Amino acid sequence: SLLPPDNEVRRKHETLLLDKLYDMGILSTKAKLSAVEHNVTVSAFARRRLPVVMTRLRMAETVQAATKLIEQGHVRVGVEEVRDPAFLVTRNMEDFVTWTVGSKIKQNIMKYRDKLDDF
Amino acid sequence: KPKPPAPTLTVVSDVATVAMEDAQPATAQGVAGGETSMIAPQEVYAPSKDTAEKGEVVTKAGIPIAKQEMSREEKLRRRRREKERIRKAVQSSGAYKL
Amino acid sequence: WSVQTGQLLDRLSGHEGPVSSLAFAPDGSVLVSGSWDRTARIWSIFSRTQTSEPLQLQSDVLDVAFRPDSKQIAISTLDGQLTFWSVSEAQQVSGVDGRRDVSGGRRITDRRTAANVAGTKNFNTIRYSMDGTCLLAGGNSKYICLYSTTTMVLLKKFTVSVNLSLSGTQEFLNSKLMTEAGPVGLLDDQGEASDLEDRIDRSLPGSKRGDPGARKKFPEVRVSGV
Amino acid sequence: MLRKQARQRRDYLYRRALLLRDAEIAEKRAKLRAALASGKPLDPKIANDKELRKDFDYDVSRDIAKEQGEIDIDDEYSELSGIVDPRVLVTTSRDPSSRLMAFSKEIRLMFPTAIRLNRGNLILPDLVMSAQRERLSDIILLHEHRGTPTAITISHFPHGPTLMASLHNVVLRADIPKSIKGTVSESYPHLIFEGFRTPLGQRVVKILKHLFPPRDPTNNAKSGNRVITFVNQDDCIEVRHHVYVRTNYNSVELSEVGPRFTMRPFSITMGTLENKDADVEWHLSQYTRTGRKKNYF
RNA sequence: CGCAAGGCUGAAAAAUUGACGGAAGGGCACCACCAGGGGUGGAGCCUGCGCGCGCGCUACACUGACAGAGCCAGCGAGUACUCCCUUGGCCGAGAGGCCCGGGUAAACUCUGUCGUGCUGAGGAAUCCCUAGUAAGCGCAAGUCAUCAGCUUGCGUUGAUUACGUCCCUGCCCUUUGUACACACCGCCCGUCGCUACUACCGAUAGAGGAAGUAGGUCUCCGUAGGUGAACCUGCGGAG
RNA sequence: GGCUCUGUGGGUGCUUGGCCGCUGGCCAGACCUACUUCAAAGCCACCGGGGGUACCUACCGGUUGGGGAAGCCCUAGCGGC
Repeated sequence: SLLPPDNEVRRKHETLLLDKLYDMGILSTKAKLSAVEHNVTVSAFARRRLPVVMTRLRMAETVQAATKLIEQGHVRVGVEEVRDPAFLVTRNMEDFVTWTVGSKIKQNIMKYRDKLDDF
Repeated sequence: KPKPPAPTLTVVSDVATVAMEDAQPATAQGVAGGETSMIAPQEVYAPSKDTAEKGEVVTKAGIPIAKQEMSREEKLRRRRREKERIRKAVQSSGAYKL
Repeated sequence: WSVQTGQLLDRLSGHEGPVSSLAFAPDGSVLVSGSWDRTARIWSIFSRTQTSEPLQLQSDVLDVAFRPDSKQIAISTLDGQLTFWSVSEAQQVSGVDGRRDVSGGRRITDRRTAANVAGTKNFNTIRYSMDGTCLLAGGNSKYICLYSTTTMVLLKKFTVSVNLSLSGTQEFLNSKLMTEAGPVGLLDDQGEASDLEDRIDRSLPGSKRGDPGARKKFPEVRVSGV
Repeated sequence: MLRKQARQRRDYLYRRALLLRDAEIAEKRAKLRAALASGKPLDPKIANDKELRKDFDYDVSRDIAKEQGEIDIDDEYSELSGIVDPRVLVTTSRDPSSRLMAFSKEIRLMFPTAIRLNRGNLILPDLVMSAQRERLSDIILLHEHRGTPTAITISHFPHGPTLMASLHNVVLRADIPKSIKGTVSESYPHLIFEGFRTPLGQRVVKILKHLFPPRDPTNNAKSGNRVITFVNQDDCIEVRHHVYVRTNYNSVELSEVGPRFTMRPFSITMGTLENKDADVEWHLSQYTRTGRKKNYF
């Protein structure tokens, strides 16, 4: 902000900062620097954490149950199992968080949907 | 997403590759390795129009040929090839009547 | 891309997920991609027709390797199984279910038994021998397996480290190291340091892949390449 | 992959709604910047908003960049505008006729980078699935009445808009003999658009000119020998496809090489071909009182 | 309200960057070759386009007819849907309502009965087509444009033959650029324009016509001066 | 006879003693309080962002009144600069 408004490096680093924060999912728009004024927030980081983002994705029911499930280790993010309940899930890894391989929670979901393939 | 690619230039010298190697009692290369001068002959000397002589031209082959010894037909053909690259990129009554 | 040109030749496509392992055939005719759409692709690029034959698998593909005499390929999935396919007639000719053979675990910060830890039961990387007769397979686990590609048996298993300062090197941790505040190799003991640069914790919360802070107390055992 | 398409479409719709609210605020912020430079007195409701001034000090620069045109608007085409060659497949309805298949071939040859696909027994969600699985930019569906085509459906992918239009006055390439016609040249065509002035007209101009690969801008004003013309009167966009030689610096000889349409659009939906429940952006309002008087585009 | 709003007039250039090619070498293409498949075109019906033309639809027999047995889908639910019009009679003061007459598949599989019998699969051309593709089959819907003379979905059964090459027909592009190592290549060719200069030709210093070229440190001593013991500078000698 | 729950011991890393004022002693302890020449070298030392600064504190530069380490000189003193 304190740079002059027609500055090239100001414009380039505004677009870089907004694109970085929108790719990490903290901001919901990438067209205002007042988003980084009063919308970037430790609560925005803490809701980009893993048990809250799988509460939102409805992998669990509540953030307490989600922290219990990812402490017991049913949740992988991508291809690697995640035991840390503070792993910050970015906007393009929210498409890859899912259950682990031999999960009893996955067997519970398939047994509910009556698609329990035992092979 | 990493970063936009911004141009960065690196100045290499004419020292051998055992000056880029790490510090150790002896080199890992043999005796043949260690004379490779880290810049190619194209960077030691490349014949071009900016480093040619005054009377001469250099061709696309890297050979000095002079404008005086060049014939008219080859001058016309070199002009045509350079032009092809450029294309790729009240009076008096007596004065009226007589 | 092309090496002698420098610019981008193509973006091949047909994968419904991120592509995890690539392998060009050692004669030079076939690219094979393997991706988390539970699929692999025999890409033929260098012919006049550019074609893609899919190999449908059971889980996410983790590794792809060729035989040196290029008629065979081994692809290692996320179930923990290796499948040996043929590249000429794209049929699976062989297979190893290798979860038990690589499952050696129980890190600190792991509330499962080492037999129930999923995640250290797969082969992240596989390489044929230079003979072409034995795979070697290693994942995020203590064991390296050395399989035979014809007789399909495990010839020899190795242990990478005896080092107990690493985290996942014994599958049965002892109950002497479990206090009433968690394990004894888990309490933050930075505050009992004489030097300030050792006492300062410049670590980021939830950073699995590297941070310059890097507490790195009791790192895991994983074979990331063979 | 499918979770990524759904997530990116939802993020796009949320960003568009936030852009609506931010435009409602930024119409007020552009009065404060113009009054600061010119000194004309402004409204008290604008000059006495502390949040507006406090955030204006950070958000000057994007308004200046939009005034200079240095940035581009959040759009489904602005992500890959002149970077990728848009690949596009043309398909028929389910059981095509021979003249519909030859017409599908003709409007495939209209685009230099298009491909044609045989429908046969191909369910339409799996058609959309295969398009997103092979990263196609556009699909175009054709509908015939009885050997004469009556509808196009131009759908942009991954989640872009459909334009459904009905065709009239179709004169096929496959009616004239091979002695008079010939193999159409496949060079990158120039495009001209005539009569689009509303923002809806610029919308249909965008979703029609992002079907063609981008022209090399070094010497495009004189090179290239093939033009495609979209000109609308009474909101029925009429399209010709010519090939030309410049027989002098003052004159040009045209030669009609492709099919002639006068397509009329009747539906522009912000959502792909599978979504029948996508939110429409415009539709041809027949059976209203002044829907025949009012001209859109 | 003021300007715009006064007719040497009477319809059908730029260029040191430009105009057009040729030869060689690449890339691609069911508008190309190659191997096959399928339409249309023969008879009848009809939308449409301008009597003609195609696009659909139907009939045309070994892939047969009759009678049985068994066994398979998917999309589809707005108190909403109905094929006519009539001979009679009922109850109808009258308008109507009644009654009785007349005009969740196809396919497939198995088992038997009969046996080619106006009971004949489309010429020249021309077009299209390479995997759940060609082709057969039914079921459903009718979505502000188009479509009942049909349209669009949806399932079912599911092949032959290419998947190579630029030889033919073409299309695009290289011969300038856009990156550097290895490695390889090695001044593509023609007809004119334009510009600069040079001289020529001939009518009245001049507009045209025609052409060509582009090497004494340290220490000491003897001196002479300086600000004097000393100390400094300069010189001449020895170590 | 069975399930469940609980307790103790061993194991879950390669085997060199219990304690102390530890080259020696003690496990029944013993003796109790001495001995002393000359305080100290400096630096660093993690509070989220923008902003206010009356008062307190930190740093820098000064002002009055006292204080005199040390440096310099000599008429030698209770000295002088």
